[PDB]
Amino acid sequence: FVNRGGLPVDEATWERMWKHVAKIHPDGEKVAQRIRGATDLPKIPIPSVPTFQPSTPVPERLEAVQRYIRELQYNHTGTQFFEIKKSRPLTGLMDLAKEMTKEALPIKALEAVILGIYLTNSMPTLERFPISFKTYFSGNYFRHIVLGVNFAGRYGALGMSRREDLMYKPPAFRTLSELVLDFEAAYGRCWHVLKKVKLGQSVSHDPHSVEQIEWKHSVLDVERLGRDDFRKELERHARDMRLK
Amino acid sequence: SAQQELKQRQRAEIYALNRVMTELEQQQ
Repeated sequence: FVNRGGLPVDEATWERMWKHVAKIHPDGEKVAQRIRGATDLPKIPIPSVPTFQPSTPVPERLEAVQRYIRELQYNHTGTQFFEIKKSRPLTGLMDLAKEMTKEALPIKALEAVILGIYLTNSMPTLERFPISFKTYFSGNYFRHIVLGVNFAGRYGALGMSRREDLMYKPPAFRTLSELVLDFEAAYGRCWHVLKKVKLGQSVSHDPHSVEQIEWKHSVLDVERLGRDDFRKELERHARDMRLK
Repeated sequence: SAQQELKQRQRAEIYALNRVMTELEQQQ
């Protein structure tokens, strides 16, 4: 379920969220009874958007950006509070990123990618590009996405995930293949087969850009490629970005 | 503001809910 009428959440989207909780949680109705209209709920602090001294190295800034993203918390409610239309102009998506920082609600992988671009537009020596995954577990397909980053010729990632090892990577990987193979290993450890990796182009640092994000500049079928060709195609995508 | 009070009330219920559902998903 996706909130499609912005904030505050309209009456219909709100009931739907609480209907969904009623079916998913064993005590679903008791959860709604305890929370809905409760006058003794914790006040959640609005997390502070991190701002950076020009003396702070980019890797340290990325740590603060990831901490901010984590502080919003992974959205387990079953209702996404922000609609992300992936084909929208960057300027529209960065308007959404700003509203995410002002309203400060839980988020999932795609929202974290938009936030990551927004909070690193101040870092022109950092290149940002989305990396999407399609995985298989127990007869079902799963989709995930992170923000690949490149600083000083080394690859890292920002993002939001259920699992610690499927989001943040410090920019220490010497090649793009070493970064993506670390994700593939993490998936292998939680018994997922990696089927496809989709790699985007460098995103503009201009938050008023009318350009779209290119999400699928490279689509790599891991199984059809095999080990060697998969590394070659990842390295080819790394060169394409460095030269453009 | 009525709209602000509404977002504050909703935000507090969203995080109380998110804690409960995080604890649920934590015990698959």
